[PDB]
Amino acid sequence: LYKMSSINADFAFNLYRRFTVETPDKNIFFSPVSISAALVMLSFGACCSTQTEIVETLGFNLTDTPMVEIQHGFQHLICSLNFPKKELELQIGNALFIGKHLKPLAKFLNDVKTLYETEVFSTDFSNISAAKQEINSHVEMQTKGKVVGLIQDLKPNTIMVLVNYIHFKAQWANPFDPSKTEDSSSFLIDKTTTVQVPMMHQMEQYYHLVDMELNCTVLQMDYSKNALALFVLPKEGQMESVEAAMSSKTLKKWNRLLQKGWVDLFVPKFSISATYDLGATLLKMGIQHAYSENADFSGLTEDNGLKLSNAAHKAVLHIGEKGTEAAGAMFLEAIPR
Amino acid sequence: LHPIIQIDRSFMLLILERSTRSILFLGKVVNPTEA
Ligand SMILES: Cc1cccc(Nc2ccccc2C(=O)O)c1C
Repeated sequence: LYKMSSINADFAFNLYRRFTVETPDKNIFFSPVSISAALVMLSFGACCSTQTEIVETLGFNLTDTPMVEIQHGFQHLICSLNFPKKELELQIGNALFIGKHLKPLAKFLNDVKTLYETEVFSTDFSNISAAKQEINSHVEMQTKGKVVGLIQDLKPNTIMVLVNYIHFKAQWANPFDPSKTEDSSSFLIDKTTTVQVPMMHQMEQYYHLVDMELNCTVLQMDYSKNALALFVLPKEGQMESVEAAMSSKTLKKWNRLLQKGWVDLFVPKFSISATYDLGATLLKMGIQHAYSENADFSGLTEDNGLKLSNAAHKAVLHIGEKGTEAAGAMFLEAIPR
Repeated sequence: LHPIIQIDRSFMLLILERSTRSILFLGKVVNPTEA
């Protein structure tokens, strides 16, 4: 699994860098696993160059890891993330909304249902507005209310929508005491400008380090089971050079170097959210044939009647004294080929 | 004698699941009160 999750991490970071070019000096927040899961699922029904491009854009090399190993790895990944863990809520699922008149291969349907937990819905896309609400409501429900209004616009000729959703809720191993939270503390948003945020404060032992190559502080806060948060705080003006270095190799290094010790720690209490139109981004990164009129999804429908048209992601984060709640959803839209 | 860590300017955040080594969420907080 780890060689997969290492490739998935480098995809995360490469995509993160594309975002710092598209929306620079702005909040970024996404679920790399949601985006990867959705695209891998889209690849399950693709063939030939259409399938190849998707998984290569995801960062896999078909010599090192053949298509079947990739498919089997992602099935074991989703299954593992969903396995019941005490004191941690984590669920990642997906749903395929299929046009009433499409001819889906009952092979592909039975296999996504049994192997990726996929929920399948016959959708009347001739009521494009009602369909949009149904999907949005399904995603809202499955992200425990946190991801509202995923799909803003849905093309009139949509005949399939694939959604992936992730919800995460967990308690800090060491929760903050709200009576020690400072109501109004300064946070630097640029050289000369501050905003006011609640600043949580605790004195405890944490795994942390100062990366002496990259000139940033890394702080790890564990959740009470099976999960952690890493905070990466560059020295002033060093954020670009930390961003350029982020990689699976860097994460492996920090995993080795992180040491537990006492820290006087101040962390902001806050919420953010971000949305991404991913259509063009994915084309650039190498997913080309999936959008063309010669798209090959012969594994999906009898008549290979569709092509990808649009893709979008929405993610939200809340951090407070008790822990973290985060959610995300990925949206892939198909129209007639 | 203890180091002070103050998350009081722009930072990157990662949320990782341990057993699979998955990055569940990835981001940068430039302005935590934005929008
Ligand atoms: C490369 C990689 C990708 C995803 C998760 C992990 N795990 C960590 C990385 C850095 C710090 C801590 C961890 C951990 O899970 O303990 C790694 C090493």
